[PDB]
Amino acid sequence: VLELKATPSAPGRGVVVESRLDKGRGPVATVLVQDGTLRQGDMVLVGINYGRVRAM
Amino acid sequence: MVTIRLARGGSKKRPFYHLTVTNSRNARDGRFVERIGFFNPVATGGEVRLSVDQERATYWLGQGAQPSERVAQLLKDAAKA
Amino acid sequence: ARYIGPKCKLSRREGTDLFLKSGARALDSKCKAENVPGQHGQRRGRLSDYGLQLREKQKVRRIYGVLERQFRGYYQEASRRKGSTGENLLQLLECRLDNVVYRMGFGSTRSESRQLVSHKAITVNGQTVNIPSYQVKAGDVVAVREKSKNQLRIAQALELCGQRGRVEWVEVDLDKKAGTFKSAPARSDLSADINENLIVELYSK
RNA sequence: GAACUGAAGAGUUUGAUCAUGGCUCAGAUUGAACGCUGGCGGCAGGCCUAACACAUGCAAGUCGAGCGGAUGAAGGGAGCUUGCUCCUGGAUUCAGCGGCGGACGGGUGAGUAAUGCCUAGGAAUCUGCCUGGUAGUGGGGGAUAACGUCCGGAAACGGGCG
RNA sequence: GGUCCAGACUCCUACGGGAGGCAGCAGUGGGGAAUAUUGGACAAUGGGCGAAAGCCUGAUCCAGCCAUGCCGCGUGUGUGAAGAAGGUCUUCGGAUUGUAAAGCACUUUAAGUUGGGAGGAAGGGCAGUAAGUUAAUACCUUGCUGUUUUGACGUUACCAAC
Ligand SMILES: [Mg+2]
Ligand SMILES: [Mg+2]
Ligand SMILES: [Mg+2]
Ligand SMILES: [Mg+2]
Ligand SMILES: [Mg+2]
Ligand SMILES: [Mg+2]
Ligand SMILES: [Mg+2]
Ligand SMILES: [Mg+2]
Ligand SMILES: [Mg+2]
Ligand SMILES: [Mg+2]
Ligand SMILES: [Mg+2]
Ligand SMILES: [Mg+2]
Ligand SMILES: [Mg+2]
Ligand SMILES: [Mg+2]
Ligand SMILES: [Mg+2]
Ligand SMILES: [Mg+2]
Ligand SMILES: [Mg+2]
Ligand SMILES: [Mg+2]
Ligand SMILES: [Mg+2]
Ligand SMILES: [Mg+2]
Repeated sequence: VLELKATPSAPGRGVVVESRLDKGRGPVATVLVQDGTLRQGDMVLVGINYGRVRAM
Repeated sequence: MVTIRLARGGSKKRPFYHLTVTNSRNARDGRFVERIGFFNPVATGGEVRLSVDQERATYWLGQGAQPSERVAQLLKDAAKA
Repeated sequence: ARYIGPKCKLSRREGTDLFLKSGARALDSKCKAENVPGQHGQRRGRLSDYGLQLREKQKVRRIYGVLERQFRGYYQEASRRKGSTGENLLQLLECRLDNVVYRMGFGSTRSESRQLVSHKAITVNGQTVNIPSYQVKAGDVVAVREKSKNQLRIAQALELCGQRGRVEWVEVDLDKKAGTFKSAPARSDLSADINENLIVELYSK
């Protein structure tokens, strides 16, 4: 299949593997990055929730 | 101690200063003892850049009040004119 | 905001001239200005005292083209000032920059003078002003920017202001389009049909 | 020269009327919320409820010109030989003792009906650093942290001797 | 944002044994109709220490979000009667939407792109000179002179061109 990932310098794009609510740090989303690179302090749009990543 | 410093008023990016005699352990814009003039960093037009009471300033300096660095420079400039 | 739309239904509803077109051709031969706008135009419908006061205020506002909140501010300032708020309101309305540019013949109407002022083509004391609310003081010199002195709009506006009546409180220097504001025009310098007593009565309730 | 200048009523009880009397409405304001809609800028404001419980970062340190100690540059060189060793010197950095600061700045309104707050008074007090005067800083003593040493503890760290 | 004791509640643990206090700034859960960013810098004004460079500062100065409020400005301007086409009403004559639209001709504020461009900055290091202090052209303090060096906001306010 040659497993070509396109550039790792593209804006991040991935899918949610699971999600939960933590009483100390709010909604936590376990996401599998598909292509691009995800960096801390980045505006993320997932489903209907949006926001930017305080932590990763 | 008792100091003479600048209390900041005015608005965003437009500062105005009151030359105030305060106990040192007070808020910058809190309670004071006496105001002895003002300083205008922008001025222009009919506005004056700085004005001080010579009498009150000398009286308070004679009573052991320590002016700040800006107050020292501005007061010596006012005494120059 | 600004009222943008048919600028002649206002004259028909108010029932007076209420200058909003350039006045070039006429008013009667454009709209049959004898009926209120809409389907029920032929009905007369004598109205009540509150209606008369409301119509007077609306007529003044639509003459000078200002909205309700700014007009309330003008009323509050006129009440604050000394000497008979009734004509204080007119003194204050007659000093706006767009109105002054209109009176000097630079624009055909108030909307076109607003167009000129807002688009940075007018200097008051040798420096650019583009706020159509700037209260010009006695002795200012309204002029036209040199890069904006060749617009035709000013040419037609001047040649048509040449015949509408002598304002006799601003001196226009026609050759190079420079003016002068001698003073605010007193109540006797304006038309004696506006009943500002109705406006003061309406707001004092 | 100024510091003001100021006061509207209406609907509804009856076949109709006057009075009494309630209800309702027309105004101005919010630390506002909701519904529909939404271009820009300037200046402000933003847990009013649970003084409910809190993951994670930061919010109070500084002084080597008070004091031992250990870290030990560049260099002058000395030897052997390309680089090392040695010495003198030594610049920088601080774990510890010690001096100040930490009682300020920042948050909240639970308690409090009067040891609180506001206004006007007074008499019996203290007050680092700050200002101006007055008189001085002469000479000894015993310690102790750091450190070395000996055990226990998963660690946190603790204990005895010099 | 110190100590000791007791208590309620969470947690660690190697089961021997300890730790904690966001009504500081961000942030989370919960309650609620409802109230925001794990942002940047100590450049400015202040505060602590220092002798002085200087270090620290979620005070502060600023940025982010939200029509929450106040204020200001835009969404074009003039001419234009076949009184167009469509809609609506009609006494079927017509009226009205309406100079409104189209057509014709003008303007480019705000927003977009490009290029210029202040003010917030006082000071600090070095070098020289002159006065005062002594006992002294020393050290040091103070005037002045020359050189060098400082801005988070920030792609600043503002200005010019398409
Ligand atoms: Mg508005
Ligand atoms: Mg009845
Ligand atoms: Mg609260
Ligand atoms: Mg140290
Ligand atoms: Mg306080
Ligand atoms: Mg309370
Ligand atoms: Mg009680
Ligand atoms: Mg705390
Ligand atoms: Mg908080
Ligand atoms: Mg609590
Ligand atoms: Mg809830
Ligand atoms: Mg809300
Ligand atoms: Mg600072
Ligand atoms: Mg140091
Ligand atoms: Mg820190
Ligand atoms: Mg910070
Ligand atoms: Mg806004
Ligand atoms: Mg809303
Ligand atoms: Mg038709
Ligand atoms: Mg500058």
